[PDB]
Formats: sequence, C-alpha cells, structure tokens
Amino acid sequence: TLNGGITDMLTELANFEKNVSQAIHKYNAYRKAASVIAKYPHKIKSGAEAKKLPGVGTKIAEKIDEFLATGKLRKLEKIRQDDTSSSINFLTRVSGIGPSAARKFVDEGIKTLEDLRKNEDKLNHHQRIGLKYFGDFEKRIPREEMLQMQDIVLNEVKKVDSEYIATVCGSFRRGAESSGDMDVLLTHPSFTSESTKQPKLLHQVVEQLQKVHFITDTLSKGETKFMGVCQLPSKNDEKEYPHRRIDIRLIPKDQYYCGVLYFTGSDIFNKNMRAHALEKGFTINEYTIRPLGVTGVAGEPLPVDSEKDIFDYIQWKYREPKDRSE
DNA sequence: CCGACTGCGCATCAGC
DNA sequence: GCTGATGCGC
DNA sequence: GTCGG
Ligand SMILES: Nc1ncnc2c1ncn2[C@H]1C[C@H](O)[C@@H](COP(=O)(O)C(F)(F)P(=O)(O)OP(=O)(O)O)O1
Ligand SMILES: [Cl-]
Ligand SMILES: [Cl-]
Ligand SMILES: [Cl-]
Ligand SMILES: [Cl-]
Ligand SMILES: [Mg+2]
Ligand SMILES: [Mg+2]
Ligand code: NA
Ligand code: NA
Repeated sequence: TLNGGITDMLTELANFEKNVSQAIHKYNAYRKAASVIAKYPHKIKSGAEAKKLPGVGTKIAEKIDEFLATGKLRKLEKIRQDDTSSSINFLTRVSGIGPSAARKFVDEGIKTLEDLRKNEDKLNHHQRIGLKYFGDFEKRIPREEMLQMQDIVLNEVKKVDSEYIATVCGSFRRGAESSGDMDVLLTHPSFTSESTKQPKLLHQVVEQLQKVHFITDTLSKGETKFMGVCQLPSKNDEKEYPHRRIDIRLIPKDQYYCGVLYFTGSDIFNKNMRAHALEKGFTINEYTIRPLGVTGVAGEPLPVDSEKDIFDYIQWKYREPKDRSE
C-alpha cells in the first residue's frame, strides 16, 4: 500500500463507471490501472511517473496529479454527494443486485436497506439471499477458518466417493491471510472432456454438504457450477460464525490444469494472462488453450500436463500462485 | 484515428 | 417448449 | 479509458 490512496481512488472510479454509468470498458480500464499501480514498487510522486505504466493514460495521470496535490478528487467528491449515484452504489452491494436492477429499484423508490427488507417480494431468489446475509457477506474469512472449511469440504467429498478430488482455489490458493469466499474446484474420473459417465456428480456433493448443514442456501446451481452459502459449525455456547459465500466448479478431469489455473486467479491476473495469450496467437479459458488461426477461429486444444505448460505456450516464465495476486 | 478490450455458467426474459 | 440476448457474478 | 498499429 505504497500508493493505497491512488489505488482506492481508481477503484472507486471503476465502481462508479460499472454501477452508475454502466460503462464496462471504463470499469475495466480503471481496474487495470489500479492493478498496475498497486504493484509498482515506488511511492508515486507524480502523474507523469504513473503515466509510464501500461494502462495509465492521460486522464488517469491528470487525476493522479489532482489527488497528489489535494488529497482528493473533485469528480469523486461530487459523485459521493449525488443521491442517485449513492443509492445505486449501495444497492449493488447486495449480491444479485446489479447496475441494472439497482437503477430500477431507485426508480421505484426502493433505495435503502429498510426499503429492501420490506419489499422482499420484489427480489428474485438470489437477491433475497444476498439481502438475508448482507452483513455476513461484508466480512472477510480468516485463513484459519478457510482451513477448517477446507477440512470439512474435502472430508465430506471423500465420504461420497473417494475418487473425487477437491481443491480450494481463489485467493486461498494464492496464500492470502484472508479470503472473500471459498472457491472449490472439483473433479471426478467419470467426467472428462470425452464423456460424462455419471450424472448428478455435482448434485451428490452439494447434497452431502447440505446434509451435514455445511451448505445453508443456494444462489444458483447447474450441472457444473454451484453458487451458494455455507457456515462452519460452532461449539457449545460459542457464538455462530458468519455465513459465507461458496462456489464450486466441476471441471473435466483431464482439463484440471486449465481449470485450476482459471480458478486460482486473480481475476485481473487471468485477464492479463488471457490478453497476452491473444497477443501470442492463443486463447485461454478454464478448459483449454487453443491456437487462434489466421482467421481468428480457435483451433484444437493443445496438450497440457501442468499449469506451467500453459505459461510456456505463451512465452511467460512460470508464476507460482502467490505471485498471481494482481 | 479507431477497433478492440478475457472468457464463461446460471437465471431470467423476450419472441416465436 | 426452444433459442438468443441480457444481467449477474465467477 | 487506454493502447497498438
Ligand atoms: N472476471 C473474471 N475473469 C476471469 N477469471 C475470473 C474472473 N472473476 C473471477 N475469476 C476467477 C479467478 C479467481 O481467483 C476465481 C475466484 O473468483 P472470486 O470471485 O471468488 C475472487 F476473484 F474474488 P478471489 O480471487 O477468489 O478473491 P476473494 O474471493 O475475494 O478471496 O475465479
Ligand atoms: Cl465503456
Ligand atoms: Cl477523493
Ligand atoms: Cl488442462
Ligand atoms: Cl474449450
Ligand atoms: Mg474467491
Ligand atoms: Mg467465488
Ligand atoms: Na501508460
Ligand atoms: Na450486487
């Protein structure tokens, strides 16, 4: 946090653009700039100096000059005082309420926590659960609890079928001392890019975790992705732990390396890495890396036997999980 | 100058 | 019902 | 909002 002030500013600007202006490219540009500045190993003394960094252009350099001179940004001060942007910004803090629904609710006079609570019937299932756990989903997860949750998830999975492999990814795999949620990558020999010889592979695991009261609510659920809410058991007399967000992704077993690469992140690291891939004539998703023909059509998946293999294809030196926190 | 900007699962909706 | 587009979040 | 060609 050499430049915590500046990165916060840009982050607030990204969120404004996404939530209020609904300008996805500006949102991503701001996030990119924040990221590159976050990792810059010097305390920035000027906008010119920041403008040397890829992703920081003229407009951002200017805002940086203002913030350095004043400790603030007029543009943001104004935004913070605009009732409508304020209302939309808060409303999108509820899981399931996006830029669109937020703006709608405001239109309809629903713009506070109290408003949402008395208008539950105007929420879809996801939003309803987001509202229910609005406070909990605010709280970070200490690594020590992530370890307990890991322990539970891995053992319960083993109980359904010893052939399942569950890997906790996200910031936890990057070594973070705290996490926003729990991301579980799941594989089983019966599900490969070649065939699905067992149905309900994801369901049985979800059901087991529900049976033991680890999973408490469901936000969405398909054949390969589950998104929901979980909770650690507390002891006699002990207050309860906050409810936590959990995501599970069932990935074909032979595409584990692309899968774990994807799910380890960070989200900006993936974006960067995928952009570079393109510039090298490849496209990467959570399943495969393929070449991009002259015509732009992606070709056949290339052989992959390690995360590193994927880095090699794009002429990047390998980066351990802990060094992918962008 | 200007096209392009990482990639995708699930929920919901519109048009047929 | 189906398919495609859009919303949301990973 | 930024950038590559
Ligand atoms: N927009 C994206 N593009 C590509 N990969 C993504 C994207 N968003 C997420 N992933 C990836 C890569 C991610 O690391 C992973 C989990 O997404 P989470 O939404 O749980 C996260 F990003 F917040 P995490 O890194 O885990 O940080 P905490 O959750 O706060 O602790 O899927
Ligand atoms: Cl935009
Ligand atoms: Cl400010
Ligand atoms: Cl793979
Ligand atoms: Cl693919
Ligand atoms: Mg996570
Ligand atoms: Mg997650
Ligand atoms: Na720059
Ligand atoms: Na939200």
